[PDB]
Amino acid sequence: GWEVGTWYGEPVFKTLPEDTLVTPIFKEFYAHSDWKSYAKRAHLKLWS
Amino acid sequence: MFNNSSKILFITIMIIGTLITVTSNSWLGAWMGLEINLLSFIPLLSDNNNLMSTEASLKYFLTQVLASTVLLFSSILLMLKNNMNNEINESFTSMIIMSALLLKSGAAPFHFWFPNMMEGLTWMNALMLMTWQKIAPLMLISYLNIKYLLLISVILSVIIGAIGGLNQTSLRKLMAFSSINHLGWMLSSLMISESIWLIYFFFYSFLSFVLTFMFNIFKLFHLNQLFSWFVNSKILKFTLFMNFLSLGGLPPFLGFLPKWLVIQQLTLCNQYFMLTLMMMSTLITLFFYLRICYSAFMMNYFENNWIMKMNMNSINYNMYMIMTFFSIFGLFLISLFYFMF
Amino acid sequence: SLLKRAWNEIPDIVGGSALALAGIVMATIGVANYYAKDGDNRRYKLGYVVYRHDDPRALKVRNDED
Amino acid sequence: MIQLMLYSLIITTSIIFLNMIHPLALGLTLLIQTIFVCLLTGLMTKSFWYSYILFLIFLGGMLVLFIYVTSLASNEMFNLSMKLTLFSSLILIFMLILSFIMDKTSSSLFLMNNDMQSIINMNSYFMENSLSLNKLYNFPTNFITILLMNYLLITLIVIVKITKLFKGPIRMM
Amino acid sequence: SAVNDPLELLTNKGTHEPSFLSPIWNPIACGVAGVGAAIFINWGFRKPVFSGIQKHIAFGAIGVGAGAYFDQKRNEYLAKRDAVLRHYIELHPDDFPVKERKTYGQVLESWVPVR
Amino acid sequence: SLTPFLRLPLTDLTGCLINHQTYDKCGKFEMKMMECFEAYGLERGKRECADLISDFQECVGMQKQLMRFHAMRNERYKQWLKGERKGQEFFADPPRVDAY
Amino acid sequence: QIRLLEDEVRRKMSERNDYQAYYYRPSVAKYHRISKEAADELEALRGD
Amino acid sequence: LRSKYYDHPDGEDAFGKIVATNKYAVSAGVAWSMFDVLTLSKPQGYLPTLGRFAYNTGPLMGMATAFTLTTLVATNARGKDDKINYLIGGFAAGGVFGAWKHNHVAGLCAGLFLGIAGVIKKMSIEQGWEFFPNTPIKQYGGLNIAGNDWTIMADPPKNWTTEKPKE
Amino acid sequence: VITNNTTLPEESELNVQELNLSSAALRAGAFHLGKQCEQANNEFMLCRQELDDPRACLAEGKAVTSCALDFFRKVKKTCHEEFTQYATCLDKSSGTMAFSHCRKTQGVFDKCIKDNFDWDRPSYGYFSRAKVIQSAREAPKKEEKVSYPDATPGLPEDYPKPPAKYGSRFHWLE
Amino acid sequence: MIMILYWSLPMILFILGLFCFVSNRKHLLSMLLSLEFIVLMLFFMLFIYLNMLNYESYFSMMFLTFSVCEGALGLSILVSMIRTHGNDYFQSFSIM
Repeated sequence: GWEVGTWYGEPVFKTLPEDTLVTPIFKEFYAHSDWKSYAKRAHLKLWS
Repeated sequence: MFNNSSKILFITIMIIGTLITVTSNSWLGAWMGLEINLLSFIPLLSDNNNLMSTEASLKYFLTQVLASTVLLFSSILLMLKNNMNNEINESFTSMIIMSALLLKSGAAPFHFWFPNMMEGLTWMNALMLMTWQKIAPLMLISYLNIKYLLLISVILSVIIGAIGGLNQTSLRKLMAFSSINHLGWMLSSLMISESIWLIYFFFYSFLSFVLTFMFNIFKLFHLNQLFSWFVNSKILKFTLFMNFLSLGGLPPFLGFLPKWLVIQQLTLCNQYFMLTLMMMSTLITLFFYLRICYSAFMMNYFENNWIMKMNMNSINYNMYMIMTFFSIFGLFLISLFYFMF
Repeated sequence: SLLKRAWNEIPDIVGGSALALAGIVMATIGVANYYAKDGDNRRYKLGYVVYRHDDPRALKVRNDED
Repeated sequence: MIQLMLYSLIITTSIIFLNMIHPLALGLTLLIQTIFVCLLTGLMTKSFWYSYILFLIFLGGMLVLFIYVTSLASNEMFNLSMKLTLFSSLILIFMLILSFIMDKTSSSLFLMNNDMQSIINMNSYFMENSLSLNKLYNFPTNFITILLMNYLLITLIVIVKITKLFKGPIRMM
Repeated sequence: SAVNDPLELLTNKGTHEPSFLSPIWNPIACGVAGVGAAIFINWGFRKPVFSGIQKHIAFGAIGVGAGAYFDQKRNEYLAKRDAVLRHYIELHPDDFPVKERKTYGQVLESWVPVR
Repeated sequence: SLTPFLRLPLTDLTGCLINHQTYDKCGKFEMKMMECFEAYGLERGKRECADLISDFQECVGMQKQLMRFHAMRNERYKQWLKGERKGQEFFADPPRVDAY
Repeated sequence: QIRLLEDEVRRKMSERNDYQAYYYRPSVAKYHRISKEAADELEALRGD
Repeated sequence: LRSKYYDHPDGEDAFGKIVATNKYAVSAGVAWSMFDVLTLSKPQGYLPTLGRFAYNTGPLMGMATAFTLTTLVATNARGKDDKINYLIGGFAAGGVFGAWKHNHVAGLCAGLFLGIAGVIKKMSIEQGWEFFPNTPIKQYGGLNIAGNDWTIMADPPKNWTTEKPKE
Repeated sequence: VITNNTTLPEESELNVQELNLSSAALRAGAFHLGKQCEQANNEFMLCRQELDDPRACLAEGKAVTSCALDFFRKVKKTCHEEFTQYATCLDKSSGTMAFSHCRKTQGVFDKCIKDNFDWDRPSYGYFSRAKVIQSAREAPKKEEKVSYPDATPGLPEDYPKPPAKYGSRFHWLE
Repeated sequence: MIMILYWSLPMILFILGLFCFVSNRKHLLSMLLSLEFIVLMLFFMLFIYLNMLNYESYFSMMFLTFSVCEGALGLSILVSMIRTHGNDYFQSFSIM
């Protein structure tokens, strides 16, 4: 029953107005990406 | 507040510590107040003239440290899942907070430390522990709304608090088991309201405030000492001990009015079965109170005869006699009180 | 007297407290001077601050030279 | 990545810590862990300011308890536990193996590092710890700091009264 | 009247006359309590019970003053309490609907034949 | 948030201890919700704040989104371990570093 | 009649907590919008 | 695994009832057993410690099962689900108590303690009242709970209006 | 959080000529660049603050990048040599790209740009000030107040409080 | 679950702290050793929660101040222990 942008049809924000864009989480922004790309931005401070 | 200017401070900082807890609008703020309260009591409690007193300063510290530690553990966990100081529907994470608070106050299942630390306290110390230290813990439990966990503590509190007390002869240890029972009544009164609890607590502290002075003024620590205790007028000694009956909640005296209002509200809320176990178990509590009255109600005794005289402090006795008078005739003043309606 | 005893026994706490007392004084001058200049409204702002011409703050823009 | 290996070590050192008996064995175990927890906390934060503070605070407590350990529990014994060394080493390598074959985008903590923040976040371009520590000294939360001050000073009166310095030194008579 | 209107039931009319002991029982009760309390103190100290009447008058006077003050506040609390109930009734006329008063003619309940 | 019974002036001391009102993505979300608590009171508020509480919790706790994320990752791995994916095309193209 | 009504009324208040008499817990949001004020005050000061 | 005792009529779903009662038999047994092995008996060794768990819990399971079987057996045999059934049930568990305690009298008398206990429980089920009901009246303040506030900090302006909204 | 019904602009629209110019090159022209694209910048940055929807400021953003690219075409046309020396110096003089080191070469550029376009380097603190503009978007955010007609009512002070009927009504009216 | 992937490890560590605080070791100091072990873990969780807030980590200082005082007070009581019993062994205390 997966619906894109919701948890099985349950909107993740009920009160928000219509077409109210919300910046997703960092992890969710990288949900379809390798660990390499993720680490290339999150660990720039620490340098690996 | 008995010896030095320093003792004056620790008493006040105890008041501030308790107030911070019960005026705090979040768990974290509440927890801080407990830490303030912790170190305000220990120096008051520790005296090196007694090998026993330092042991008392220990058992309390280890218990309270663990309680606050586990209390903070759950509070962080509670708002890790809800993100609010309040839980919409009570669950296990709220139970854990309740368990710590009960241990913080020595309710039945976790009361063991409480009598076992009463051997090495002065009477004035026991009063601070018995009455004031139970304010902050019990007052936070009013926020949590678990029934069965709270209900279980009541049933065990009245039972363990009574049966344990039959076997003691040390008055300090006896009062501890007596206090555990009255604690049971509070928690029962706490699942129904607070205004009853606020009323009931004030009366409970009042009676304990009285009985502590009588032992404190005449430095009695064992049952035998009661029989050996010398008083000019056996009528006077007979009347002083009539406070125990009020502590037993007999209706002719003031000490029943608190018990009475807790039944007129528990019954109103249909908690009939609880009252049966509680009120029935209070009889056993009423029993060993009478064992103390053996030294007063009979009123001609075989007593040691190297004393003809009573040496007593005035101001304590002066305030004690006033408090005792209401403890016997305080019933007709229920008309005045307007906090139950 | 007192002054002499300390000045002979622990001169550092006297000299140190002398400069400590200096701190409170010239802290009281600077703090009062700060609100004598309305220094809450600072001519250089951290971040990119943009106001609308009608906003109340737009009136209070501190007008300086450099 | 090292976050998972930090997870393994903190777990490993905790297992052994449950089994220490000698007070100094406890202390060495604790000191090692205070390093890791300090390291781990700064990973999930905008700065390591608190790791520095925490590390500094605990090291003060580390020295003092050695002074009392060396006065109270001086004469005690160690026992190498071949069960323990194998068990920790067994799980440790086992845990380290998982961290190599873990979907370690999933294991990373969602807390927003400084770089994890957006580029638009104007408040992230100031000094490393300006805003976070700010309202520790602004109305109304400043009074909490003030409340600590009395609490700390009042504590300072508690220790001397509990301690009763004048009645002698401390020995394990 | 045949109607059962809860708001009518709460609302006062001034018909009731408070008993004679009502406006004086709390003062007089506290006054006697204060004196009696002072009587213990002398007895506790084995002093003549009526010695030092100064303390009796103070405790008696303090008792009356406290009694009158708290009695004054009591009526405000009772007056406010009913005011709350009357206001709450008005806000929810549906939850406290007017009911008709049955009489025994239109009911048939049981009886207990002792035999 | 809890309601002290006492509410003496001391509560002013510790009231503002932990909040979301200082430069937070959920500052506006909480103000609405908690406002509604003030309007309806605590106990009744828990029954009228269904949306506001859920939104605020899904803004801070973020469980609702993190628990979407794993469904995507797990369902990506499940497909591959079933052979439905391939090694060469396991992941999508990564985002640009200068983004988000 | 009055103590069987007054008792009944109290039950309705407790059933829904919809009155500020006894069965209502004042939930104050005052402090948070004090914090919001303080944040706004400090927003202006930022800069040098 | 989660069966409730009264989910069905009295003479029904035996396997459902036994699980429900044995649930409370085990829980109470372990709860008391934890105190017994630490505070009172204090056995030594990992094996004997189980004996205390078995000793305090085992027969306490036998009691619950006995009550269900006897109560269930009586319900069908007599042809009616009445109070005497639970009274008949109680004496069974009492009998097991004596066998547990090796005492003829202890089992007999404890059956009566248990016998009247069951009777009252049936009374509750048949009349329609509860032992620990949810409180119908829960008081969270005095009369002036919304009035008595002592805080000093000025509450900044409001952001919600009780008035009907304007548009 | 993004769902189908959420409207994102199509890819072609987001495409636009970009700077792709390194940091040191950007910092070189910062002071002269700022004086020119301030109108676009403030218009863009103003909406982004009041309105926090990236797709809403899409139109303004294209203006900002166009102005930046417009400026460098001029620099490419005239002072190409000078600008490269200033940028090279600014890049290779310190790890921070501080202006305090390269004052000399900076002067060379500033004289080139003021002889070819009569522009002036703004004062050091020119861009750190608050910049008040005339909003062309002309849609400053509105203001509203939530309404709860169903709020838990309380007893109003105007309510009259007569004596209670039969007093306390406790047991024996006490 | 979220709580298992992110908050399990600190909690499991916390309970192991408590099980140290209750195990039978001769010296009282063994309690103090395990005391600040638990505090170290409490800090770790509290620091998880405070960072879910963007800028609220300042409260870490508040927690640390109370951490040392309970340790400092815990150490003072031990000193008072010595100068009445002569030693800090648990088995030396009256069992009541």
